[PDB]
Amino acid sequence: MLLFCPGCGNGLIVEEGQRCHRFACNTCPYVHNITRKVTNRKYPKLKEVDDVLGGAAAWENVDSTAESCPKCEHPRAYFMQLQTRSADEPMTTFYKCCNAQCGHRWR
Amino acid sequence: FSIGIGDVTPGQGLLKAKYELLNAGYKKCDEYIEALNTGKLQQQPGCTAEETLEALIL
Ligand SMILES: [Zn+2]
Ligand SMILES: [Zn+2]
Repeated sequence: MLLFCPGCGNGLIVEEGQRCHRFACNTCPYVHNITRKVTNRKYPKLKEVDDVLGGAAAWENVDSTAESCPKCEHPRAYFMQLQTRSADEPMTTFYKCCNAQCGHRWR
Repeated sequence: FSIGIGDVTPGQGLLKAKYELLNAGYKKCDEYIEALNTGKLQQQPGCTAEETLEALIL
């Protein structure tokens, strides 16, 4: 912790004297004998998170279901739509289809 | 073959359905918003609560 000299207000440093450890100024004679226990606790943050991930419900919390893919026609699906390329005047879609775990991903 | 404003004009059935769907959706979202603001929103695996709210709302 920062502690400052009552005289000149520079920063104190800890050093050792002939009877005690002392807080001492570098620029004036002031010293302070450490007579008793003094402490300073930082209290850092623990890495609490355990975090399992990748569950199927965490995958299918998106709108689409019971639609039709051009590959395997299954109802349990995971869709996507894009437009951010205006060279493509047509729309852009991508689909995931996982009822039979077939796993297509096309345009 | 021609396309006209009639072709893209919403029919009565959709006009009713949308009102019901939108109202229901807006209400559900508000509830989820309420939980994050003041309470427990089950945090989805691997995500912060704010992240979770985005997912449920989306
Ligand atoms: Zn000093
Ligand atoms: Zn497929």
